[PDB]
Amino acid sequence: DNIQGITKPAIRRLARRGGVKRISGLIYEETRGVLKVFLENVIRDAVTYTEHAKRKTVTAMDVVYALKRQG
Amino acid sequence: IQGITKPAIRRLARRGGVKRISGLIYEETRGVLKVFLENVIRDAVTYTEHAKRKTVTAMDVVYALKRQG
Amino acid sequence: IQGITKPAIRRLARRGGVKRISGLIYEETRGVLKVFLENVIRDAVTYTEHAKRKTVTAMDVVYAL
Amino acid sequence: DNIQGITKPAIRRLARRGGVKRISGLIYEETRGVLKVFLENVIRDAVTYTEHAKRKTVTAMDVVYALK
Amino acid sequence: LPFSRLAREICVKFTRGVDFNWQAQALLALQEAAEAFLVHLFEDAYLLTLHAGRVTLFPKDVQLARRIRGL
Amino acid sequence: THLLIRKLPFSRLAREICVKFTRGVDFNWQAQALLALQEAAEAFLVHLFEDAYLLTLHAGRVTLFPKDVQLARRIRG
Amino acid sequence: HLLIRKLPFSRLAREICVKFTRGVDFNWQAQALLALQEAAEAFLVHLFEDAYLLTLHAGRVTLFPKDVQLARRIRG
Amino acid sequence: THLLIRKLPFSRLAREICVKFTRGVDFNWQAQALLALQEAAEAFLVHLFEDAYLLTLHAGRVTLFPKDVQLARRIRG
DNA sequence: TCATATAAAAGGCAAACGGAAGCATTCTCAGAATATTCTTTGTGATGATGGAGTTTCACTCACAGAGCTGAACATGCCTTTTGATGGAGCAGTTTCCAAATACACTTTTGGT
DNA sequence: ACCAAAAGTGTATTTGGAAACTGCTCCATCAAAAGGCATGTTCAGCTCTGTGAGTGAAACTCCATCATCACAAAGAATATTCTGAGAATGCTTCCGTTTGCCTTTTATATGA
Repeated sequence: DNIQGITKPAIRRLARRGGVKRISGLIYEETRGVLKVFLENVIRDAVTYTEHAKRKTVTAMDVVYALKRQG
Repeated sequence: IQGITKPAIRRLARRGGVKRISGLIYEETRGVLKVFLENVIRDAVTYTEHAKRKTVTAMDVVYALKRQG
Repeated sequence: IQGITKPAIRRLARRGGVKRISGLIYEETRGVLKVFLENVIRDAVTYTEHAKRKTVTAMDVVYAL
Repeated sequence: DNIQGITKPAIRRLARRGGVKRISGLIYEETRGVLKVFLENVIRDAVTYTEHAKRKTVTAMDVVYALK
Repeated sequence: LPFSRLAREICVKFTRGVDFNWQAQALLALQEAAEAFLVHLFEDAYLLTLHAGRVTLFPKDVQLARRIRGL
Repeated sequence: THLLIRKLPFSRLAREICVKFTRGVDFNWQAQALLALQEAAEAFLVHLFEDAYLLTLHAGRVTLFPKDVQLARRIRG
Repeated sequence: HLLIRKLPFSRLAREICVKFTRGVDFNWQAQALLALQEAAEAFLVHLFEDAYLLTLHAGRVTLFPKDVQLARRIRG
Repeated sequence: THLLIRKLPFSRLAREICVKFTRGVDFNWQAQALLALQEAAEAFLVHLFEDAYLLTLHAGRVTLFPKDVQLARRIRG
């Protein structure tokens, strides 16, 4: 599936950069869910800003403003 | 400013179905209106800033209202 | 016939922090549970017959609200 | 002597309002420390807001603005 | 209680087909959501009843607590 | 197409709020934006007052005490 | 209600204004003092409830300093 | 910094979520904006793990468990 | 910048009431040992998939000019504003009983 | 099969719904007055629309390298249980601080 694009070794590598040592097998699905929620929020706000600018394409300004709004 | 005076609020409630309005509600109405505007204006000005403009158009405020919920 | 029982209502209510419950509210609780279950099954059937799959339950039911 | 005003049973009752069941002895010092840091932050903001205006008399509006 | 079958007596009416097999986790999530809905509605209704001064609940009060919010 | 809160005080309140939050030059306000803002704010206040009135009707006493409006906001929120 | 005595809170506020070393700047109102009291108590109760939740997650029903320390650190 | 998750799968996920769960019609994405989004998501995840492992080590467990992540998310706003 | 008044703010006294000391109590948490589990580590395949070079065409974007429109100001007059007594409906307070809820024992029964 | 659990029937308790009273504060109206809003002018910069130049985003093919599954092992860490001991609590008694209630006191808004 598309959501499984974020592969398990990628999550493990990201966790290693985060400083954790041992990772439980249940955390993969939870991390995918958290990433899904965060992406949903950010994409929704960025798309709303892009519709405001009345463009079909999304630009780095839209995403950075969406990030600024998110909190 | 908070220039929204007593008869204005009383008439607003009167069209809102209220018959008798207490004297303690004017301050709370001013507060809730102030916070609601501080949210909507904030979002609308952020939107128009995103538009790389300086004036504000009804499209920006309607977008902000739609964003608020 | 009716799968909603008095202790079921009372345990959840006491979990909610209420103190006393009228006996006349059981019908209203049954009605609100009925409309809620109708809503969730309508969302579920919409999601199943709109998606290609039939046996599986769409977890997107959470995002309807 | 200044921080002695915050008395130990106040911490216990406040934790009880916070849903805490038991409270260890060492918590009192860090509770007073975090109270001090929160007080100094909020009162720094309040005093700079009161200095923004020319009078030195504070108001309830200044502190509630300082909260934000 | 196996109230699940009594719940499905109305969904099978709409589907006009064999009742689909629902996972145990699906029934658990449905029950948890129902409990959350009931507790939220009851707490909201009790808040306004105690505001009115009463101590017990009533059909009118829970009906109002439902109608005031979105339907 | 009707309003009942005066245009100038609302407009100056909106302008001062916009200047207050955004520490930039005065954002010019298009005269349609303020009118739509007044429409939305009036609708929101009317709905809040309507819900508060329902609380009083269920409690018997009609006078709109601030506990009523704050509780209506709490349920709405 | 308020869970601490008013006068010690007032005097600690006075001395924490004195540490600002801007001469005389103490001008306290009952409404301001009670509002700051409520705000401080609310912040403390939030911190305690979160720290107790975290230490219940830890595996102990009691509370320890390292609970509130890291709770404050995580909050900001 | 160098990105951790490969750019193509994140691109696929972002494009599909935008086109489906935002009712947008075949929106086009700018590679710079997409890279900014990938950076934001990576930073958010690494910061969340930095926070959660503090709880894990606090609970005396050298490993990591999902309950730690749920609790850290609950504490953080 | 001076009069000044005045209303907010600093200062003192008795009560009681919450805080402090100290001791008896317990019981939670830290420590140790262990069965168990489940995560890691390594590695072969491997093919599954992500990264790199090419295109085109739809689009964004920088600019330029025209219009208008929003900021600022002058004027009349009318919805606001105080105050004013009344007054008068209405919110808060107290009693009572009675239906309705909580509680206890038993028996069907149905959930596992 | 079988045992927990819900229903039925009383039974004692209780709180809420109505009645009566009281004070209290909010609607209404009048007067006025006066402060603020609606209307009308004038200017400028800002938005809008267009117009073309550049460019980069979806689509494509191909290769190489990272995921992945599968395996076994292994041992690190986790969940579990048992034990004690320091600390956290409870209770009591005394005492030191707080708080309402007056009693000065002076920093600031108002006028000039």
